[PDB]
Amino acid sequence: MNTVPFTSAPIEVTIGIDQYSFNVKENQPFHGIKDIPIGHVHVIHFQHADNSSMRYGYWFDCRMGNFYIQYDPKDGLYKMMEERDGAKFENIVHNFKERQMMVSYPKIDEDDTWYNLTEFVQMDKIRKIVRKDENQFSYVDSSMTTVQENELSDPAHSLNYTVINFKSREAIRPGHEMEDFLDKSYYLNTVMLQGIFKNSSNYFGELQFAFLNAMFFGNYGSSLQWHAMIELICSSATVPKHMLDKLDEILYYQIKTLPEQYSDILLNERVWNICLYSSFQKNSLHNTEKIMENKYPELL
Amino acid sequence: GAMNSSNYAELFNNDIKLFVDDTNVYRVTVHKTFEGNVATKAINGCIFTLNPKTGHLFLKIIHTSVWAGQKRLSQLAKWKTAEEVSALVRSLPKEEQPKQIIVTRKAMLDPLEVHMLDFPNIAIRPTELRLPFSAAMSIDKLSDVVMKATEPQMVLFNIYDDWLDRISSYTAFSRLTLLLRALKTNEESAKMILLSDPTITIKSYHLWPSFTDEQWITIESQMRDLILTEYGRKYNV
Ligand SMILES: O=[N+]([O-])c1cc(Cl)ccc1NCCO
Repeated sequence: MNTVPFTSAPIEVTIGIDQYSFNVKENQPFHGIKDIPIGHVHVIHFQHADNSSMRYGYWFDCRMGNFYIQYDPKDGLYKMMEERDGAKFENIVHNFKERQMMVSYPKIDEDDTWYNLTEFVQMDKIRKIVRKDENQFSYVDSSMTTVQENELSDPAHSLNYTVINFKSREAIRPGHEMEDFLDKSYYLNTVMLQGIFKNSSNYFGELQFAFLNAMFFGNYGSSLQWHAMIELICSSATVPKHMLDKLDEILYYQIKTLPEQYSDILLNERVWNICLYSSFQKNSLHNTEKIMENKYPELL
Repeated sequence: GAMNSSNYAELFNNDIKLFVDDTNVYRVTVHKTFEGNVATKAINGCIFTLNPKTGHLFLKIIHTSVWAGQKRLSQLAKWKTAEEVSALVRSLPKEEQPKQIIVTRKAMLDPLEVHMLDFPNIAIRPTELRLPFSAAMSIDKLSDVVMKATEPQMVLFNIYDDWLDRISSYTAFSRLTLLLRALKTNEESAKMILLSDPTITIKSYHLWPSFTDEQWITIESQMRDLILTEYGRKYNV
């Protein structure tokens, strides 16, 4: 179990840690989060009380260094930083734990929710989508645009997701125009899986990261990317059986975790109805289709 | 975006463009089988690709052999149409290629967009006009060449005959659409109107009869009466 020490909490803020969240009042004596499960990536995120504009946060993996949060009154946000002096850090944390100034990561022991939402997500791949190589953690917020959005403006502050575009020369082989547009197996299996992602795990990892940024930051570009990657699989007639079985699980847990009230903006009606009811894979996502129909039958 | 009554004059400017109509690509007769089931027998079709400014018509005859052994023919027809249009652009010199292609049915947008990815600077557009290009097979000389074809074939026509020598392309297109709308609403009456007077003939190198300006006004007036008529006979008014 690891710990993320907060210098202090000078401004009132809702703090997120993975799928959990709690309120901290202005200048409350809050010094961070403890008992964070090792072995998973995590995201610690923020919405100021005074300006719900700009949700922002940090993706991190405690095995990659000692990280702490300190408010910056110039830039006006809670900033993640790395402490290289390991002894200084253990010493700082032990004081705050003895004085019980930390919230505990509240993992119920039956609860695999966070594992099931980050199974394929790896920090090294996150750092390639979010380019800022001087830090081992990755900053994301609501307003960051994706590389493909910038094509349709600051590249340093972009989300460099894999560009997917069904009406592109990459997606469509000369002479197989109809075949490749109505059955995207070539684009999924040869172009994306064999070509770009190398395997299904890296594909699912980006998909899972896209969902999480959409849900936690309301990042519209991430939501576009999540849906594109689902549709590409659902629109492929030929998909390994293990990827379909995993996709069904991945999505099930994403739909299970989505806030009931945010369904209207995070779920694309066309994609979901197509995937579940029209696509080649309409009969292959039993778990996902059952939770969608019982929880969001309006959308369908 | 789409093409409607508000940007109608764009058709007759000096940016090369083509209308594509796919309504006569896949044509069937429906009939009973000996067992009393129903089956279709395809007949030759055509792609109607028309430069509205010049009257140049690129009539791609679709021979029924292109359907042999194929499934979902209504869907293949759209893609076959897109393939042939794309091959036509590719066959034209760069300075003859269209800057826009307007499809008369929205189901053609994606098939043509995909076949034209190599031409990112060619705009593929729908239209809100109800154009009567389906009645192209009521033009006897076009119908004849489609039905006689024993293999795939492209035939070139000028659908305005020699009219541009005397009228503008706006006016030429408005005459064409009035004739086609009439032929679509009552083919027999429309054809009667056009050929009642045997002194006015169709030149061997033309599609429509050799009418004087005055005879065209009379003709045009009769076609309107016919269209208004059938509209009453249809709705009782
Ligand atoms: O070192 N630390 O671990 C650390 C934690 C907290 Cl909560 C505040 C400040 C620091 N370091 C200040 C930079 O020398």
